[PDB]
Amino acid sequence: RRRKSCQ
Amino acid sequence: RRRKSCQ
Amino acid sequence: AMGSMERASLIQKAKLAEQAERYEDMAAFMKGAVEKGEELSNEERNLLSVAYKNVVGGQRAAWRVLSSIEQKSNEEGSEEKGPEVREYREKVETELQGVCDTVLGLLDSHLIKEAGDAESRVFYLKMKGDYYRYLAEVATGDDKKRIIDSARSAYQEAMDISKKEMPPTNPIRLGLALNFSVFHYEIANSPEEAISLAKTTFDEAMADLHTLSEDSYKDSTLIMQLLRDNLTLWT
Amino acid sequence: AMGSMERASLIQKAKLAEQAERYEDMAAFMKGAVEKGEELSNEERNLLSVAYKNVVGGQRAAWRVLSSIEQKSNEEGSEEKGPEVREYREKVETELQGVCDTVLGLLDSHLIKEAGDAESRVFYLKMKGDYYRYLAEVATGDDKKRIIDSARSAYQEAMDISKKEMPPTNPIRLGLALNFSVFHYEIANSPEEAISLAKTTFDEAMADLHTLSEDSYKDSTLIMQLLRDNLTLWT
Ligand SMILES: CN(CCS)C(=O)c1ccccc1
Ligand SMILES: CN(CCS)C(=O)c1ccccc1
Ligand SMILES: [Cl-]
Ligand SMILES: [Cl-]
Ligand SMILES: [Mg+2]
Ligand SMILES: [Mg+2]
Ligand SMILES: [Mg+2]
Ligand SMILES: [Mg+2]
Ligand SMILES: [Mg+2]
Ligand SMILES: [Mg+2]
Repeated sequence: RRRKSCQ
Repeated sequence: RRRKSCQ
Repeated sequence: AMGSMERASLIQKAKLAEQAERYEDMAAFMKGAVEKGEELSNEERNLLSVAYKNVVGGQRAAWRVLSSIEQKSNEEGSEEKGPEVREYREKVETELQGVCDTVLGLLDSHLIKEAGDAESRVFYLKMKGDYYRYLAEVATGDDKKRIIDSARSAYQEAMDISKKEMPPTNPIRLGLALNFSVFHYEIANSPEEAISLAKTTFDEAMADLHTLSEDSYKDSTLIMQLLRDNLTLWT
Repeated sequence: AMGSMERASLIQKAKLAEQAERYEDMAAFMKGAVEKGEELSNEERNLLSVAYKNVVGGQRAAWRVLSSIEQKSNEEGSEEKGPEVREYREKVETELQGVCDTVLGLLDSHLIKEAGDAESRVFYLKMKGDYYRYLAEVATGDDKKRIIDSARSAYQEAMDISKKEMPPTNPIRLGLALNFSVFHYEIANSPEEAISLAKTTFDEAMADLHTLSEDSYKDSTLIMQLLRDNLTLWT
C-alpha cells in the first residue's frame, strides 16, 4: 500500500 | 477480444 | 521545436496524445503551448499537469526500482557487480531532474507571475511544490535542504492563498493539502504535521459538502477519500 | 551512442531497464550490444526481442487509437477539425516505421547472415517477418504489396527451417506459427490459411507433448493456448 498523492 | 500474437 | 505550430493545434494534439497514452508527446505539446506566452485556461492547466505528472511518474517509479537494486548491491555479502547499477540509476535520475527543471522553468517563465486568480495561482504554486518535492526525493548533496525548503515555501504560499480564497471543498485546495501532507510525511520527516493536515483538511471539507451540487460533491469526496486513505495508512 | 560501453555492461543495463519497465532504454542498450558485432546468445536474443516488441507495441497501440479517430473524422456528418489528427497519426506512424527499420537493419547487418543454428536463424527470420508485418499494418502505397511479400518470405523461410530442424513443440517454432497465422488472417486476407496453420500447429504439438519434461510442457502448452485462443476467436 503506497500513500496517495494527487493524480 | 484481440487475437494473440507472440509476446 | 513547437514554435511553428499554432497554439490551438498544440492543445488539440495534446488531447490526442492523452487519448493515445503518449504522455511524452503530450508534455512536449503542452510545453509548446505554454511557450506561446498566453495564460492557460483551466482545461489547459489540467492538460499540462496530466502530461508532466505521467512523464515524471514513470521516471520516479523507475528510479525507485533502480535505487532498490543499488541498495541491495551495497549490502554486506553482496557481490561486486561493477558501476553499472549506479550509472543507470544516475542516468534515470538526471533525466528526471531535467523534466522537473523544465516544469519549474515553465512555472517561472512566466506562468506564476501572470496568474492572478486563486484557481490558477494555487494550481501553479502546488505544481512548483510538487516538482521541487520530486527533486527532493532524489537529492543527497549540499543543496538538498534548500530543495526541500523550496518545496515547502511553494506549498505554503499556495496553502495561504487557498485558505483565504477557496472553499474547503475546492478540489485544487484539497489536492494541494493532500500533496503537502505527503511532503510533510515523506520529505520533511514530520509525520504528525502530515496527519494533522490531512485530518483538518478532511474535516473542514466534510462540513462544507452540504453546499455542493451532486457533481461537485462527487469531485470533492473523491479527493477526501485519498486523504482518508493516507490517514488509514499512517495511523 | 553506445560504442564506448562494454558489451557486458550493455547487457546488464538492458536487464535493469527491463526491471524498471524502461523499454526504450532497453532497446537502445540491446542495439548497442548487437552493434558490437558478436553473435547473441539465447538469452540475449530474448532481451532484444522483448525490448523492441514493447517499444513497437506501444507505438502500434497509439497508431490504432489515432487511426480510429481519423477514420471517424472522415465520416459523413463529422465536422472538419483541420489537419491535426492526420499530422499526429503520421508522426506516430513515422516513428513506428523508424523502429521497424532499425530492427530490420540489425537483422540485415549482420545477425541473420551469421546465424547458423536453427534456434537463432528461425528466431531472427521470425523477427524479420514480424517487423515487416508491423510495416504492413500501416502501409498504403506503391510498395505495400512488396512489404507484405517481404513479411511472407521471411516467415516462410523460418517455417521451412523450423519444420526440418525443430520438434513441433519447440516454443520458437510455435510462436512463429502463431505469428504467421496472424499474418495470414490480418495482413494477407487469408483467414482459411490462418485457421489451417493454427490447427495443424496445435495438433502436431499436442502429439509431441509426451516427450517433454514438466517445465518444457509448461512452456509449450502456454503457446498452444494462444493458438487455441485465436482458433476460438476465428471460428
Ligand atoms: C481529482 N484531482 C486529482 C487528485 S488530487 C484534482 O482535481 C486535481 C487537484 C489539484 C491538481 C490537479 C488535479
Ligand atoms: C512464450 N513466448 C512468447 C509467446 S510466442 C516465446 O517463447 C517466444 C517464442 C518466439 C519468439 C519469442 C518468444
Ligand atoms: Cl547508463
Ligand atoms: Cl504532429
Ligand atoms: Mg545524480
Ligand atoms: Mg493574469
Ligand atoms: Mg473564491
Ligand atoms: Mg506515412
Ligand atoms: Mg554463427
Ligand atoms: Mg533440432
